[PDB]
Amino acid sequence: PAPTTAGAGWDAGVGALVNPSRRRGGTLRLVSSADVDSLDPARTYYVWVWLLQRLLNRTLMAYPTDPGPAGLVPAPDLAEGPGEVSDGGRTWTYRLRRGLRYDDGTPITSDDVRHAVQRVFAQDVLPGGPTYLIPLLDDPERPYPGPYRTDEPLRSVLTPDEHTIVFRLTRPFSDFDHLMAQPCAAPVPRRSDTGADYGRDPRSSGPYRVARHEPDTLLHLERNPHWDRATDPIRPALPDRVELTIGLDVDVLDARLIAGEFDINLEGRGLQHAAQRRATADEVLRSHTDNPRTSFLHFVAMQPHIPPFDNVHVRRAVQYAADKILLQDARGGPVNGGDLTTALFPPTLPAHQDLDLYPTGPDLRGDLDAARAELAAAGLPDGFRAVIGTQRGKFRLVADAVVESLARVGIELTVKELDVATYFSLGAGHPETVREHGLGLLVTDWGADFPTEYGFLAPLVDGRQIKRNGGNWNLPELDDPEVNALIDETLHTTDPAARAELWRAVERRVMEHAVLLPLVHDKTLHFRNPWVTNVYVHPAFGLYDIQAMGLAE
Repeated sequence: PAPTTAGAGWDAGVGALVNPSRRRGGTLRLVSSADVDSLDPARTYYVWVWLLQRLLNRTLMAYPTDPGPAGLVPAPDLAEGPGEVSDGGRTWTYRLRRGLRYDDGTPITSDDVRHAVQRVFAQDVLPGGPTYLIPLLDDPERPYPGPYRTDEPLRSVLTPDEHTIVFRLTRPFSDFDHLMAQPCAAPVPRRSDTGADYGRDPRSSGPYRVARHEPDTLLHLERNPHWDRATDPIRPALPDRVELTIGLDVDVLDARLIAGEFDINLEGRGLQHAAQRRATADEVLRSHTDNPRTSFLHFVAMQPHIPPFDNVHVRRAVQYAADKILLQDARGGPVNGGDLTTALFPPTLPAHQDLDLYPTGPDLRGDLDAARAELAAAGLPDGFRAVIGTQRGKFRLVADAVVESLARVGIELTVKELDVATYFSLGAGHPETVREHGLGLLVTDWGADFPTEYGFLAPLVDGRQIKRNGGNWNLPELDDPEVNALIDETLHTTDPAARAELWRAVERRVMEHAVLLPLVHDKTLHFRNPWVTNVYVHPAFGLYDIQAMGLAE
């Protein structure tokens, strides 16, 4: 077992590969506290299921098997090369590898990739996954109702032959290769598409296929006999079998993982408190632990639609009066509370910059003089009363720290807790709920659906991205024409350097608005058993790249 033999070392799997091997064979024993949300590649919105999909389904482009920065750049998978860009970022062409096959022996064609993309449009039948493709491909003058309501193909997607696909976008989109790397764009052959029931028997284009799924119990994967190693530049497919055990209590999971009963935690939410203190204190256990950034941001949003947060000076007062140390401690500090940040972008993104418009004093505990001056500017020199929205648990601890911070300048907050399960769909993520409860501040965390500045920041601040019916991530409902225009400019800017500078201007303007108070960039503790080969934190996921792993002889 792990506690008896020292491993590769603390953080050895962060930016580097642990225990490299090409040895095939064995059963990779994975564990999760939760069942998959879906086995339909189009209907999953769990990061760890996207990660699992790297074993089950290939895509035109895929994140490469690389612990370094190149891991963030989609690489050719089913396509022979990266997306060919024409029409100023509006037209994307891919050329498919020939003779590739699904697990049933049938051919993979460009029609199947179009079909997969078309499926996303059938939100009445296949809800649950990302929908970035819809506005990029839909004609507002001639809406596409999905592939079940019409057999006429999407007019923005051409398949001139069985090995060519052309996407004609409604607007320039610099990040299209990223969209083609998502499981909702993995080919689905229409012949096998059972619609709402697809997850019960999905086709596989990857090295593994579903052998058995028992809800809340297990998921077993076996080799796909028709997957061709010589045609796949991404996947080493080392284990003969992958067995996921599902439904364990989180502390039960950690204990059994550390004991060696499971190889790796697939769900990847990190070690819980008890195992955190155990692993970080023991020299042998430390050697089996990685402490990566997850690329998630923990922040507080302020809503101009809820007075007095319409006033920029109220919002700046809150930023200045934030006790960043106390807030980090609420998040797991002093030693496990992520990485303090005064801006939004994670350091993985090119546009990451030094930006601290509202410094909190020499000890980072708040500039109360500056906060009081801002309150005076708002016509509220003695403070005011407001409500902060949050979840039960860790979010509540953060909310309490906001209450404590702001009370120092006469901002008297009470806390409104919202249901955990629907927090993003019907809680903080629903504009009507925010108004109903008068939630001037909201505690949340956020991770991009793809590792780019657009993926990270646009859902948070782009006026066109306000979701009025729920699932909203632009909590302040910022709709600044200048921010929107800058975002549009990045999307057609070919030069990565010029694009980064534009994104820096976006972030600066957002911070000028003071609608988002950055707290920390989240970190996590992953435990790796020493007999697992090729363990590394994938930079696009903040989780180990399960598909790369094998077992030692």
